[PDB]
Amino acid sequence: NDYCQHFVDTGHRPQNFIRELIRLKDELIAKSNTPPMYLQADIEAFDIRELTPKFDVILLEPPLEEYYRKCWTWDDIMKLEIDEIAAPRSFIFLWCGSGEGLDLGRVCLRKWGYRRCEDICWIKTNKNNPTLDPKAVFQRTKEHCLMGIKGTVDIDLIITEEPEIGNIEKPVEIFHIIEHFCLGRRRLHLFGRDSTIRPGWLTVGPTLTNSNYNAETYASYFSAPNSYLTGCTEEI
Amino acid sequence: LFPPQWICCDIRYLDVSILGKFAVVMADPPWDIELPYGTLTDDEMRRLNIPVLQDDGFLFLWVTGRAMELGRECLNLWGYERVDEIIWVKTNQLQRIIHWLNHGKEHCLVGVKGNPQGFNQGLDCDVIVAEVRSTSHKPDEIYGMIERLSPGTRKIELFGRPHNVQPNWITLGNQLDGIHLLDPDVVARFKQRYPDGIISK
Ligand SMILES: CNc1cc(N2CCC[C@@](O)(CNC(=O)c3ccc(CN4CCC(C)(C)CC4)cc3O)C2)ncn1
Repeated sequence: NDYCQHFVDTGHRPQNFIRELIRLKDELIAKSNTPPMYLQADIEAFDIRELTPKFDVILLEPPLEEYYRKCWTWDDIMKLEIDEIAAPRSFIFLWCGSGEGLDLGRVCLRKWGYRRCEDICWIKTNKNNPTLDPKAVFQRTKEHCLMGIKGTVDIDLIITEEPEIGNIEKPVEIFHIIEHFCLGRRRLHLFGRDSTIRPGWLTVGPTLTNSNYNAETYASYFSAPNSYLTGCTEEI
Repeated sequence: LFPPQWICCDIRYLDVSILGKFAVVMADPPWDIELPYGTLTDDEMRRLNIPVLQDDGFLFLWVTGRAMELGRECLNLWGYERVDEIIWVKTNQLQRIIHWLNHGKEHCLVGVKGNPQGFNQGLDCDVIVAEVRSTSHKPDEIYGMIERLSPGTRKIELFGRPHNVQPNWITLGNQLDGIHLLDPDVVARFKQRYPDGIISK
């Protein structure tokens, strides 16, 4: 059976036809998680260096114009000083969209000192409703989240139904993949929202309605004996 | 000439200027990324005379690992802008998905050169769901997507194998069985350039 031909015939995307416990690890993560912390900040005007300490993981979700049938261009994104807040050994997860971001996002990762080790594709089904950028050759039915590393169970796919138009949320499954890597407990989500705040994460974005961020309180979560925990180990 | 054609050759050394111009180029290169096949160095890949193969059309370039980046470099060096990226989600016969993460997909960059006119852009989507028939093989769905994109035009595949030969395609690779050319324009230029039939240096 040829699902590409089938999509041409019917409008059903090929991904519509895709069909141990690992839960105590999820409980360890839940126990090790710091309280959720969050800060309203206009990131274009805000000095990211005020965000301390340096982070083990950064999730970067700039609002791209393609997400909308204040937008951030790749010009803006590239000029963020992410390397100033990333720990010497640390990771980045950059939502790149489906167009020029797959290239410019790679320029960014290298600009900030990372190399890409994974390309995580969010594949969007249209089971419930069987655009076209001018340069597009094909209908774009996925988004890419690039994983970068600096210094020294899951699959690289996330499958969900395409969200309603104007809904720009990314699948919460991305957090599960990140937290299952056990990369450390200083986790920053840039351009998060009230709706994405999550235990174990510091969320910073322009549309947050409330803040509770305190740099000294936040650093106190990782003071000794807890400086090097992976986030998948028992409390000390 | 619509029926399949192929040239057994070392693609590093073939004079590809004899083959004419193509609406679509596809390559599945043996990138140098502990492999059961011979590879091409990054420089050999960069030096491939891709630019003579098209004036206006599309390039499909399979990439994995660090060739996701090297493939982008080559694509740009050869004069293409990357405008799409197909992924093939690998399944079994029951339609279930087969370093830091397990890998459920393969990537194919789509580049454009010039200003192609009369192509059927947007008929297919950029996700392929298909069974891994044989290991190391690419999914046959890609040929159908390319045919609907550009029906009836001449196409060329680099680093293909005998199972890849297709109507409207000329296939190049060093495990093909001899030389099989039917297009009279190509036959004429091949005899001129290779009067003794040997492709060296
Ligand atoms: C030295 N100069 C040469 C060398 C040369 N080749 C070297 C020997 C082999 C061959 O003969 C045929 N190609 C392959 O077997 C071949 C196998 C596997 C792959 C990797 N893919 C990755 C993506 C995918 C999984 C969708 C599909 C697999 C690519 C290949 O290309 C081409 N051909 C002409 N000149």
